[PDB]
Amino acid sequence: ASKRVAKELEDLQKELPKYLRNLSSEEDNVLVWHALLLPERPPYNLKAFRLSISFPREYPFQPPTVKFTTRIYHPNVDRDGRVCLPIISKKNWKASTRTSQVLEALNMLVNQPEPGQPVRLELAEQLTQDPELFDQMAQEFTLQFGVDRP
Amino acid sequence: RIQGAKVLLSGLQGLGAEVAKNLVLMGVGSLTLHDPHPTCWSDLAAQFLLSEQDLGRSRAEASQKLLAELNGAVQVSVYTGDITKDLLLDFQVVVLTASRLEEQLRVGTLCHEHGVCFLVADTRGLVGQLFCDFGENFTVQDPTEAEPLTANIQHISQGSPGILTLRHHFHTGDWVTFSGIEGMVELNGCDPRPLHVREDGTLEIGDTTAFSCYLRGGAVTEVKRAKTVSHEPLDTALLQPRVVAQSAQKVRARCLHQSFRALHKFQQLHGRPPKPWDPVDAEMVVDLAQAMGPLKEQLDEALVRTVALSSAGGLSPMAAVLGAVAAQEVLKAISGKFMPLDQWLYFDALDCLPEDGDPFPNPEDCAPRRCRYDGQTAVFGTNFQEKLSHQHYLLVGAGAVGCELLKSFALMGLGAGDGGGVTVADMDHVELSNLSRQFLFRSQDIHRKKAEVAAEATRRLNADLQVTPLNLQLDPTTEDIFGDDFFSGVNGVAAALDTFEARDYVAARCTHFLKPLLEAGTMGTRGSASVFIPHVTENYKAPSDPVCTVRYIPATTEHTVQWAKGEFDDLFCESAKTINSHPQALSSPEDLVKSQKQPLLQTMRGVLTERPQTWQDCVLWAFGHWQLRFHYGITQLLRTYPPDKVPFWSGPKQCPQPLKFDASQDMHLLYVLAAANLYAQMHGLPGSQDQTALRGLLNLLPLPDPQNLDRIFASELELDSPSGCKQLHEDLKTWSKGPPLKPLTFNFHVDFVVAAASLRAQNYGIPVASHAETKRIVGRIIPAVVTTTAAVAGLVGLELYKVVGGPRPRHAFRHSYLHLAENYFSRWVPKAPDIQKFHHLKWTCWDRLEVPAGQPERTLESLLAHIQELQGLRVTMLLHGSALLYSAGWSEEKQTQHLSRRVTDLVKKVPGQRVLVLELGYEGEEDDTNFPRLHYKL
Amino acid sequence: SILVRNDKGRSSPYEVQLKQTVAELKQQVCQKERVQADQFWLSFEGRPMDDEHPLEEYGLMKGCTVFMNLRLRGG
Ligand SMILES: Nc1ncnc2c1ncn2[C@@H]1O[C@H](COP(=O)(O)O)[C@@H](O)[C@H]1O
Repeated sequence: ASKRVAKELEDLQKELPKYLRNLSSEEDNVLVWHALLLPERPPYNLKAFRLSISFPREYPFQPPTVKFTTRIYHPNVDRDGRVCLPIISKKNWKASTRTSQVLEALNMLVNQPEPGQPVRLELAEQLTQDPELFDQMAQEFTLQFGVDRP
Repeated sequence: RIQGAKVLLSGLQGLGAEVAKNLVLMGVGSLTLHDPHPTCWSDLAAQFLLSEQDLGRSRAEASQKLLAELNGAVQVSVYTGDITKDLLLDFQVVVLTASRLEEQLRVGTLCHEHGVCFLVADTRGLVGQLFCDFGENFTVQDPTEAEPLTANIQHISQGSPGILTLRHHFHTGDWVTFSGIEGMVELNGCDPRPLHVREDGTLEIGDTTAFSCYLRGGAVTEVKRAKTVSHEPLDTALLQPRVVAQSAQKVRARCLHQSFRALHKFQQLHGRPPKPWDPVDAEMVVDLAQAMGPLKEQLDEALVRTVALSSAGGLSPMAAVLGAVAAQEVLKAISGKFMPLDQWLYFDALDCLPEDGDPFPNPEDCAPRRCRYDGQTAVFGTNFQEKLSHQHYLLVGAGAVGCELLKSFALMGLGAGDGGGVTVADMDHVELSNLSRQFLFRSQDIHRKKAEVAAEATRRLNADLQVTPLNLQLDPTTEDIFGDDFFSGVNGVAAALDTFEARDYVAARCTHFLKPLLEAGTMGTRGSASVFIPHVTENYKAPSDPVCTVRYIPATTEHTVQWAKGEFDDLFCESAKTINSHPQALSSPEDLVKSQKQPLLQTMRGVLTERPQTWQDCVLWAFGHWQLRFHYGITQLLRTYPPDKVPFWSGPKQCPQPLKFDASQDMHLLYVLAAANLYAQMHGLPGSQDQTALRGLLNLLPLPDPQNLDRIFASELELDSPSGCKQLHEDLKTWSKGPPLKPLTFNFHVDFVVAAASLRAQNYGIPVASHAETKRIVGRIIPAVVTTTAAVAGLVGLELYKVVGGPRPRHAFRHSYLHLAENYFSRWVPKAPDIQKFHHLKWTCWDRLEVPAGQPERTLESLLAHIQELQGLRVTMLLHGSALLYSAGWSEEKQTQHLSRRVTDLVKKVPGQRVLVLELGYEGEEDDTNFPRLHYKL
Repeated sequence: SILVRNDKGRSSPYEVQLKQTVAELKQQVCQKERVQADQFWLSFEGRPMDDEHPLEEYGLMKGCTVFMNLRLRGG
């Protein structure tokens, strides 16, 4: 399974999407990727977020796990960094899909939160009822702990 | 229910031993053995209960003790007299093995006349005959293996035949009952009603004009109706055999039936069985078979002759398979469950014989020699036994199938001689739940290693073979022991694993080492046995929920069970370790902010701020957490997502409702009891089971309202800020003293999760899991049956016969799938490995490329050039498992740096490794193409 | 139109063509019986059916029966 992951890492490193930077593996384990996601939403764009993509030994059939190393104040990201992306769900992950589509969906999730898919329900309630305070707290939290923009 | 049925068992050959073992292990409370015939050497090759010491002694009398030791709760007895009517009437099921045809007819006529269930089981070499006779009218109550499929109602329509809306499958004419119905309180436990199916997915339940309006909830479960089964007596079934088989195998089974009838005629006319592989006796059997005429189509005389020649033996795998089937039929008769065999079952295993062009064993080659294996050499010969004694086999998994395989190996004599042996590898210990599902364990074996106990028991079955126990599993972490030097002596692998992942790993290792892998698997009454032979058959192909939905909207029973299990894990196992690991979070909020552990600590602190002092004080915490989880949280969810949210609670999703506490109810009381007992056992406080005193305390000091918890419980918006962690540390300043909390690894373990699952299921309207279902889901215990275990082990042994028999064509080997609950048994020839084609390359799942490193190790460029000229394709990618040694997509400098290096300078040198498995990708490769691995040899 | 006997012992009708491959029938069984594809296989008259092959090569007559067989975890 590692060879497919290496091919995907190659086709991504040779042409990175604009919203990703510094994609690299551990050079003895291609099944784990490290990246610096570059958000574009007004609150999140002030900082860059470290990201880890873990590929299981059963990767072609089992979806990879996306996890934020840098803590992010988001409704759809758990407090340990787990991302509840629909494409990597066990329900509809299909072998024909690729990590490029996964990162496209992740970029759209970070740039367009959908509160109807809660992970941190209190953050979703804050977003829907007083979105101005959600924006204020999210900007404060991302500025407090965030990687410098490369 | 099975304890009330008494079983008579005549014939104590290896087949009778298998039947008796299965019946005793399952726990049929009473069994009587009958075999006055003295023990002979022809029985020691299949009878695990008997040894060479009891020669001359009756088989039943000597085997009674060994049967009793298997299950002390079973009354194993011996009857030394004749099988008369008076003896017969004392039993509900009577099994005949090793019985002559006249005796079979005499017993069967009486059994049919007097309502006694009658079974005949016999094995003649590689052929097995089973006959059932369960009476003119036998009621089968549960003709389905699985539990009835419960479902839940969304709406109910009254008046003319009512329309049912549901949140499952149904059939016209099915009878269903209703439970947990609100509004229609009279429908709870009512008599079953007929059902009809419409094209739009709704169901009709007939007249419901007088019933009230639907309120909420409601569950519907179909009732498995009973069926009548009629069986003809053996006196007539011999002339019209209703053998269960596919349309292709009806004629072959019919010819085996006629062959058995001819063998019985031979026994009547000559007074002895045919001499092993005697052409004269085989020809006489054939003449008798052709004299009977067609059954009420031409007879296969070659099949009859082969059966006659091979019939002179008794084989351990055949005994295991046929006795497993017969024991399952006995249990069907005793308990009324499942569908019995129609009339007959014939099992053909003649594939184990040598090929047509190969020399068949001589008449004097199979003559008895006063040895354990006289029942085996009577069909396979003596040189086959000598080659069997030289086999060194890795058995992976010492479980139930592994123990039955060990029994089979000891009876076969596999590893008896020099150079041969068995290695049994298992890490797990003998739990009490492992007893009574397998015969290899007793009380003195509890919590000792499975491999060691199995080795000792197999040595007791046969002292000849060297069974070596290794207490290590077989996974990537144990490569140092199960390396190349280990597999150099190993001739094959027998797999009785508990998981698909271990099967996948052992199959990969078997493919790597070119070792024949026999694989055995079970679930319920379903079993499979597969054989994967290198360069002949295919490889083993293994099969493959997030907190995102489980935390706020559980749609299924598995979701609620997982939520309850995680709640138990973080309330009783994880957060205690978090407290005990580092006291820094309990002394400095600055590090507490960084540690990110506030919510678990806050919910462990509970509604209380002080440490609980007594049981009557600690009991408040349980129902405080009950109010927090089941009332406050769902209130927050409802206020965040209103019922008319833009509605959101539509389709599969429905609006939930908060739970109101009531001590008089069973579920709330059980939840409080289990939670309080678990907390007390963690904290060191004394647990208690006084439900009356606990409910008195509950109704004496209840909380005034559940909304005030805002003053004690901080929101997720606030616990991540200093304002929350500061007051959390202020509250917890007293919790850092005293002994640490004891984690409770999953006593009230089951009760807590059962109560939580029931509450959640009634909250969200999903079906409520039973105690057994909850235990199965949360403990991952496998539904297993001893009969399927024995049958699958016998099939694996049958394939082992062909594996040891040297080179064989693909048509010789068989894969087998059996489902006893519905009389399904299929043996099919496995397909050849699929030819993968890529331009001029053709390869299968076994192929590889072997390249030497050389006395001076070649550079990576040398290897790539060699592979390019060998295959005709340029290597664009090269990895070692997961480390990328080379890729053509790289920049020039990195490519040249890696090409100049040696392979062993790019990968870690595993100690003792001689073969490196490297993964290759070539130019123009289609996606996911698995090219042959390079076995780079040092 | 054929019957597929699922794991739970219930025969469910399906509509399928002779030229239709076993893969489509398997996926229909997956969506109707809510079971993942890799965990079961199909058999006709005892003979297992491969996904790549079509129905014509396995002789599925009109109104015939096909059995699902689960891959077994172990024991
Ligand atoms: N990778 C493995 N290597 C060796 N033994 C195993 C492995 N996986 C499971 N087993 C054992 O195989 C047995 C199978 O369980 P059962 O067949 O239910 O008794 C259990 O005793 C497991 O501990």
